[PDB]
Amino acid sequence: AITIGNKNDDKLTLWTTPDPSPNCRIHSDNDCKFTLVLTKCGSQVLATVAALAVSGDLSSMTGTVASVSIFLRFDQNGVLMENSSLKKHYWNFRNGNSTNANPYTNAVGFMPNLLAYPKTQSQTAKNNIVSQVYLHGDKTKPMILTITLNGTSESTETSEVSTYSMSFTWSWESGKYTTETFATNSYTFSYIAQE
Amino acid sequence: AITIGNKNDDKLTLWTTPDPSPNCRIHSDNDCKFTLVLTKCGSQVLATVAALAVSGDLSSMTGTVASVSIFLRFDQNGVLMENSSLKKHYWNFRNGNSTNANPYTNAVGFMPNLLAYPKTQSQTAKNNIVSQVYLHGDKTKPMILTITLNGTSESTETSEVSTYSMSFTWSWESGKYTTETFATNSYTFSYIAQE
Amino acid sequence: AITIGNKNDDKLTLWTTPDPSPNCRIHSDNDCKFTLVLTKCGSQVLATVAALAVSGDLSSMTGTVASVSIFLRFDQNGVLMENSSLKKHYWNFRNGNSTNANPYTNAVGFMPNLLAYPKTQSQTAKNNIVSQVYLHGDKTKPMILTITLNGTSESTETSEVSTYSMSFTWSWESGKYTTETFATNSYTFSYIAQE
Repeated sequence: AITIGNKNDDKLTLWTTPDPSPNCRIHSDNDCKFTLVLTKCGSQVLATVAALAVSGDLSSMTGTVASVSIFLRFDQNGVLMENSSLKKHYWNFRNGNSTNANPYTNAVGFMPNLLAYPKTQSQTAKNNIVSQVYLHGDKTKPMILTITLNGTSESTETSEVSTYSMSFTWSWESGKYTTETFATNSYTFSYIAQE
Repeated sequence: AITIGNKNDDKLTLWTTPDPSPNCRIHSDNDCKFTLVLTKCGSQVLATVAALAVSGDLSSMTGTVASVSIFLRFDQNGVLMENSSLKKHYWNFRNGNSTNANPYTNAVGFMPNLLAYPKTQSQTAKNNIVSQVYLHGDKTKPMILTITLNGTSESTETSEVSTYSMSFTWSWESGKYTTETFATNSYTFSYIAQE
Repeated sequence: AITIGNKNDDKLTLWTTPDPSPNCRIHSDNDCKFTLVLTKCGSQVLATVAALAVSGDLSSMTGTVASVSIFLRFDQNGVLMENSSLKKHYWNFRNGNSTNANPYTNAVGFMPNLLAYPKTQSQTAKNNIVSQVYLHGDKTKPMILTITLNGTSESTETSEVSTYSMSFTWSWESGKYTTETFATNSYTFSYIAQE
């Protein structure tokens, strides 16, 4: 027998699990299944992200703005902070198709590099990754995905100041898609790691 | 001397070779040179894909639908099945710029994760990766590339039921590009691996 | 304590540093901060690229063509040649957030595969990666990014004939963006490596 592709270092994956139960808030608690897989590839992190609403249509989860934003804040050790859209319970390194039972204490190797992507309140172009994507994979329902690395995705709130952060913001033309269910296609990106 | 980038584990690449001879069927046998390189990066597979028609223009390789679809079906061990667009001969792990002479018997580490991307006849958004691409790199000739992971790309045909699968479907506006030669730009994507 | 993502082989990264000082020429010396990080992932290189003008607006750095091109030429050992937009000083393998003090002498493992992407004066589709991107991440200011691998990005100039090469060309509608500052979002791509 010849087995190929049989090397997979569990500590080089940080993920929500590949098939998360409701684990994220867009507008209301647990109204979204947010899938995010981060794989460390030396000085870069290779990532795949997907989001699925589970509690209603877009009008029910948006205010007056035609956007959905999911933000992740991390402390100086790369640990997920409470002021994040994503719940911490099943955000950890890999164990099979789940997370390891012991929470990580340092994930700085997965954080966006602060020299490449500084903390700032300015919309520095390099801090963002911006692409046209499609709601439900439908060519007639375009959206813009803006990933922010550190920068404007950082929290500055008193007592909950993040060191690293990333946000995922899908935006579209005002007035459109109010009766649609929010569901994105899998999307690949990479970023420079802090270490 | 200082040599960098000099680590390349042959068993962590599964490919058509980087420069395949005609090895794929879109409409007729061997009418396409399909290049696909899968590199295992822990829990994700990093991939680059390109397609080139070698036997005629789009009108000669399409029916009444403005699309080209290339599908790969794999058994429970990740071995390529006969009901695939791609020929098996030169689909294997790497040996220089070619394939190793001994066919793999297990490539489950390169297969799309079934929990992330289930088998289904529904068009689940997460199972797909959808992007606007350009025929011949021409901005005036857009197409939509839809990559399907498991899901609707799976075969359910009696005696040829796949366990894993992926499809690549380029689609465009009906009536356009009939006299063009099908040739795509290299395209990068990643997906969550089964193990 | 449990530290994850703590493996990073310095020799598997070739970069401009994550936060380069002016190190590139678009129209005039050092008028651009060009960030490029290449990470070797077996038979593929995973890359992230960003560009920022530091000396003026687009009208000041373009002629009669609505494009910006940044080209990298490499010799047979993968060493950066003088006929490149990018300066050589801080183009090397990693040392922390900087480059190692000793210049590499061989980086063929990071070069675009010549069988996949041949040297040619024809615009072969597979040699290119072509995507719609946005100036300053603004949906109303689209551009086309065309990455060329070997192919038409190769230099053929007497005495400065490259073996490998890559170019990054952003193009847009003639007459637009003359008063804008050139600043791109981070962009991810991969390509097949020579070895």
